[PDB]
Amino acid sequence: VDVPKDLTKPVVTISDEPDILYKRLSVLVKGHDKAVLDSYEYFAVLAAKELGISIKVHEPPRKIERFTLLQSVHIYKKHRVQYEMRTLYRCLELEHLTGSTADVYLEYIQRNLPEGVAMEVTKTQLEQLPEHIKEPI
Amino acid sequence: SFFTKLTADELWKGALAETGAGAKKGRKKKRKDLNRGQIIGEGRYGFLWPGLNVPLMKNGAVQTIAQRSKEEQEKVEADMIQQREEWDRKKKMKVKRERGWSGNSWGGISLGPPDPGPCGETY
Amino acid sequence: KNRAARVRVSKGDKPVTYEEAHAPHYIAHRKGWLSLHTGNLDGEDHAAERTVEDVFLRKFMWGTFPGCLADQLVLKRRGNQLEICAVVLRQLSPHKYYFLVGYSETLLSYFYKCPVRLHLQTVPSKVVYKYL
Amino acid sequence: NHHTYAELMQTLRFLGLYRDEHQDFMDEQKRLKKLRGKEKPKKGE
Amino acid sequence: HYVDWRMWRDVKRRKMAYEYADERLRINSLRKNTILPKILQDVADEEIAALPRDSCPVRIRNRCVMTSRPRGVKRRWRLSRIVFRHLADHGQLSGIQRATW
Amino acid sequence: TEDFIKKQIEEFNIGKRHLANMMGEDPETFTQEDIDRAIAYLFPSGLFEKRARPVMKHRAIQWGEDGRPFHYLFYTGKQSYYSLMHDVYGMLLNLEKHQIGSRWLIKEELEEMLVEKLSDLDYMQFIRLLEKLLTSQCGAAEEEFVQRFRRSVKQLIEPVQYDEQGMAFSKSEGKRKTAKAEAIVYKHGSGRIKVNGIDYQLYFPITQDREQLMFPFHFVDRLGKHDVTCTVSGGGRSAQAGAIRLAMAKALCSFVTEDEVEWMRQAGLLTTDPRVRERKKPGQEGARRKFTWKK
RNA sequence: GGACCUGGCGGUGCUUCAUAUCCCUCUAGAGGAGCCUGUUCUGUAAUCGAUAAACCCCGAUCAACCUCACCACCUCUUGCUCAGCCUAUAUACCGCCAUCUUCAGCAAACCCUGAUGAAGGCUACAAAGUAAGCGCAAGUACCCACGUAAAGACGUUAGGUCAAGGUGUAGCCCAUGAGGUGGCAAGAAAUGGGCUACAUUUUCUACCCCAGAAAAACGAUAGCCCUUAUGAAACUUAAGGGUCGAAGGUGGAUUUAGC
Ligand SMILES: [Mg+2]
Ligand SMILES: [Mg+2]
Repeated sequence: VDVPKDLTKPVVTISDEPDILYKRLSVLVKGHDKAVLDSYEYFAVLAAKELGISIKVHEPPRKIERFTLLQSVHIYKKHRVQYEMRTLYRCLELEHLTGSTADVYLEYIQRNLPEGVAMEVTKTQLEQLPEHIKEPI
Repeated sequence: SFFTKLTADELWKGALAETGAGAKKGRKKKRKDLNRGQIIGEGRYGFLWPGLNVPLMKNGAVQTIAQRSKEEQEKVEADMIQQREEWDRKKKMKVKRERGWSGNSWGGISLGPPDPGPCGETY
Repeated sequence: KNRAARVRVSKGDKPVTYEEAHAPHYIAHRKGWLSLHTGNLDGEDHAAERTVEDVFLRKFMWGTFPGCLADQLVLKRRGNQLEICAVVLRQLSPHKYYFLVGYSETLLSYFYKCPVRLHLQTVPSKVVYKYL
Repeated sequence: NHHTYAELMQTLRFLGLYRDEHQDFMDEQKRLKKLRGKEKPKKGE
Repeated sequence: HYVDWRMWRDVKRRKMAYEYADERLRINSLRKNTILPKILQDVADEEIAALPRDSCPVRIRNRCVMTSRPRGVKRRWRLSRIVFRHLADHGQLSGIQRATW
Repeated sequence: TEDFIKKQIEEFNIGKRHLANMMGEDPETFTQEDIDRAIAYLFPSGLFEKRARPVMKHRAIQWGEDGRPFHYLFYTGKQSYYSLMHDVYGMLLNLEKHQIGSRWLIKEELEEMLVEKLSDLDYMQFIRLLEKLLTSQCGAAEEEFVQRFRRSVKQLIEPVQYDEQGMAFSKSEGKRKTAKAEAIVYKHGSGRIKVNGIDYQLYFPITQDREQLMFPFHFVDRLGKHDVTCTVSGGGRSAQAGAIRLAMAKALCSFVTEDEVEWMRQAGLLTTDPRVRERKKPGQEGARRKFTWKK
């Protein structure tokens, strides 16, 4: 019974400037946990489908960086400990989405980005020919 | 430095040398806790933090940050030293056992009641 | 014999938590990392800064909560947000716990210039995974 | 900045908000040594 | 309050090198070319030699930032092998794990 | 006791209802697989040991509140094993009075079946009793009993496809060391093999590689009866030759008879060679070469 | 002194064995030469630690200055530090490890036997043992279920490290602390390990495997000279070029590694 009687909508403004057109965003998320990347992929896919954005998903091959250290302290060169870091990748390829949609979706999926997961988003931006390039000087 | 510090347990393990070549087969110092008499929020500067080391409300009003006077801090240090000395004396002294047939013999020495049985049996 | 981050069985009386009971070769297999940040990933920078900050945070929370932390801290980094999740005993009074939470959060936020938060999960006693 | 870290922790310990167990152990050892009779000689004596 | 006097010396060296980095860069750029006259290159040589010894970046040593160990320090974490092994074995370092393949 | 188990069951049911609510699923049809998927999504753990991952799921006591055990062979301490032995002996008595790809389960399987711990000699005794039961011309009532303790011990073939040109063909793939190859073999041809668009005698100047390529078709006596197009990447000349050989054999399985498929499998033309380079280990020169042992 | 109990070590045989393992057998090596590198010795005013297996391209995934802890000379005294010390002790320790381990045993807690003595507890057609736990196993990583890793207890060598760091004890405090400039590090010699070779299954060139030449030349990453790279500094580093074409001609007993 204590539901709010009336909520306030966030202020949304429409600017006369034409919106930026994005042909393709490649959200490449890197992590140490395959299950975390799978859950984040499920989240992003569901959010994009609910927002009506064309999204494909693929998995770039993982990277494993290994190094070796002396096991003992003074002298046991023959004996070593090998450590590794696994960087697993998940690429979400979103296509044909506008600038405002890209901004809101990126904010939504970056605020909910899990700890230990890094994101590298590449935005292919469609542009028209410059004014001075149509004809010579 | 600061990052070279360790925990109390590790330092005591290193200092007491409970294990090693000497202690492996028998080929004096004892652990003492430094946190039994130490209260959170007490420092050599004698500050009074509302809610941590002093009551949060005085006369029904929210206390503010206060610093004990030099004489008051001396009194607090004296009280701490007195408590430490009393605890050390209590630990050093013991309730003397009742000797058996002789002072160094084990015979006649009571061991107390046997351990209670599992199926609700007490001795 | 390997002496690194292992608890040696002597009489089956020493209680150990889940973290202590597992040797390092189990980190990827049975006990996740106590800290989670992107610094150690491929192509990411500032790994050393994150490591130093994590070490300082651990050594600072250990001394700020003397005899209260049940187990090792869990440090999470999300953007510029830092979250310290600590399992704490119920020995201390809640007033002191809240005072320490506020003090530690404010001091760490001002020291590291990031919005630090501290979540405490209270347990009646140190959880014993097994005895060694 | 080891100066910053060390001085901040020392100040917190003096204010009572940080229990430096290592420093407590070192102070206890120093007090025991002073009781035993070992002490630093005066500089430039 | 650094770990040892060696770390203090390295900190002094790093600060002095950062202070004199631009002057060293300009003078060395004057030196490292075959365009300017040789006499100007010689006076640049004596100028760069006149700079304090501890300002040379080659004297900077990558010591461990927690134990001042001069050797066996991983550049990514700036830690000695022993301290890095300790932190990784306790699991306090994200991602790093024992390698088995 | 059973009270604790029942309390846990009720708690699991309540938690299952909450999980179904959280995931938006129907609480009625919210099965165990749905529970596992929801838990994996909500608590994503990448620990390799699956037993250490988070899990939401549903031994007992052998006497009631009065202290009377339920099983008449409880005081043996191995009531399950001895009850099983008693039943088997009774079946053997009944049989005596009235008158392959299966093996016996291992001791671990028997212990799992009987939720007890058994020694090697007990397992051998039970196995010998079961063998005596089998050799006693046991009927179906005892053959099913035997099959309770029995444990079971062919290559799939790709189908023929058709291309734009109208030819009938099959396609397969194989790998060897670090080389991967994909082969397409047409039902009708003239022995032409083209690797990466290059004729095989030009892409494989080494005679050994050409012999390896010839081996599959020659084994089934089909030299010159097919045309092959192969795309291979990685590895060296011999690894590529082996990968192409395996892919060609796998694809040609779609055109030879089942008997020829079995013959090729027995000839090793279909098994993928698991021999790959072994990693070098620290403290030694190579994979197995230790350093010179000083004295 | 009597009788027992637990005892072991013995270059003491016999029968089985070892699976890259004890020998032979298999392959490629080391032990012959040069060079590189570590060690020992010599020497220096000029570190230390490592020292049969389990040291010897070891701490160092690294020393021109710094590093550096060494030496010489000079300088400073509450000193970057609510000082400092790479000063003594690994035979005070933590910490991290070697080693048997290329092992499977270690075991608390109970129960029983010997008249309730030091002790002992084995029988499967079973006759007092059960055992939590630890380890093995299992599980996991990598490419499988295989294999390799990882793992590998308790004990053993008073095993290594106070010079990663911390710390007990003891010592220095106008110096055993701190700072600056300069400097070693060579060869009579032995030794370990590595590289290049002593060639014709080779060398040079093209090619990356259907060739043409070379063939007493083969053979230095060494020596000398020069240039370049890095650097403030190259005589001491590396790369390249020129020059030189040496020892060496498949190497003794012995010895390493591989399923
Ligand atoms: Mg007496
Ligand atoms: Mg010398």
